[PDB]
Amino acid sequence: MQIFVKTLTGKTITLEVEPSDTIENVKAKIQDKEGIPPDQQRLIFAGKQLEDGRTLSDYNIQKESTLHLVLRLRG
Amino acid sequence: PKYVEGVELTQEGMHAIFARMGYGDITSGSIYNGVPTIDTGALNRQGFMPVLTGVGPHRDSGHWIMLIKGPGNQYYLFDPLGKTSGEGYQNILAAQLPMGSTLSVIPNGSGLNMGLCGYWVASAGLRAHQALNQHNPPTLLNVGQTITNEMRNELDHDGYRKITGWLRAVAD
Ligand SMILES: *NC[C@@H](*)CC(=O)OC
Repeated sequence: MQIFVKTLTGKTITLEVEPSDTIENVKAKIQDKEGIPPDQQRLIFAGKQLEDGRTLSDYNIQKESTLHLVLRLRG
Repeated sequence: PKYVEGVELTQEGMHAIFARMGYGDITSGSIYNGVPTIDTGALNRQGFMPVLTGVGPHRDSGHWIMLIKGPGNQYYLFDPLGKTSGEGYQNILAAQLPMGSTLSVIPNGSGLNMGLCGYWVASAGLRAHQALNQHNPPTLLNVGQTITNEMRNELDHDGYRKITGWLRAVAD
């Protein structure tokens, strides 16, 4: 299924995922498309931070749900 | 912690501090792994964009700068490290802008960043947006010189501790 990931830089990107995918899987999928290591990603859905071990279905992420991505980066 | 680490604003914290100062939802940019991400639409609407640069898979800590929309086709880059440092990213960012536009590096002096790029971007950054967009704009030399002056007046009389006190506060 298709979900959206939106960043604080305004990029929206689509991903193809299973509801049984862990959050860590999703991060690996972001590493592959965007080159960002899972190390650098905090993920968030309905103001909840998402734990690496839980699945997308653990949070009721439907088809066409929008996650938010924040990167652990500073200047 | 989400917003500030030591004295360095995070991606999350730069959003936060702008929202607190009353700018609504501000979109930022990045250059990550040599690759920019600039939302030209948002730069337009907002009039400016803080951009985090020199980060990547092996660098958590880079440099904040400010993209500024002037009137007409004109854009500006403010690097708190100064003009020379700002020239480094001038070409790659000018190539991200809408067709026919220009990018100029605000000519402020070096030796005043002091580790505080993110704070400078959020204060002086905005005061330069204002200046270049006002009724009778000063020249681009005046703007750069003025900013240099503001940075050093603000550091005077124990200014460093005051600014870092404020970044600490903002972390809570
Ligand atoms: N991230 C802190 C910004 C200041 C800086 O770029 O140090 C060289």
